[PDB]
Amino acid sequence: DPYRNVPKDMKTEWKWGQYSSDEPSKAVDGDDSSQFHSQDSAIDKPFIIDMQKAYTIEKLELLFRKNGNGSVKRAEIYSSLDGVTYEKVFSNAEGSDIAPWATDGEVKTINFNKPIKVRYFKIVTKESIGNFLAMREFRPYK
Ligand SMILES: [Ca+2]
Ligand SMILES: [Mg+2]
Repeated sequence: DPYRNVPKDMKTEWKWGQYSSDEPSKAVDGDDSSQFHSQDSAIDKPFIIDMQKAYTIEKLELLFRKNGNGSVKRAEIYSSLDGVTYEKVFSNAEGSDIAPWATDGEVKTINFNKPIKVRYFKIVTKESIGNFLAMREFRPYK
């Protein structure tokens, strides 16, 4: 299956509430239709995914809401082994050389130039429709 190398039983950490039933766990439930949707502005707030174990990750796929509140245009992504010290591994924030994402609901892929040993990912929304984060799926690949 195409997702054989996506870690199972990822856990999430979000401290600022959800909209309706769109809970943080729905960003990593393997269902492209279900989503996390923040209750309020997610700008500069960390959405953390704990893979439970360190893996050498080769790429990320992110899937956001299509054309509505929470569709992400720009974000920074950080990685950590210990959950304290994070290093930036991706940015399409203003000033970077990477274009903002279209709000088209299609998979956004980040292919790492070399695999990175990581346990935790932190996603920091920098620009999004309505300032929310609405993330249908986050998939790191071993
Ligand atoms: Ca989902
Ligand atoms: Mg690997």
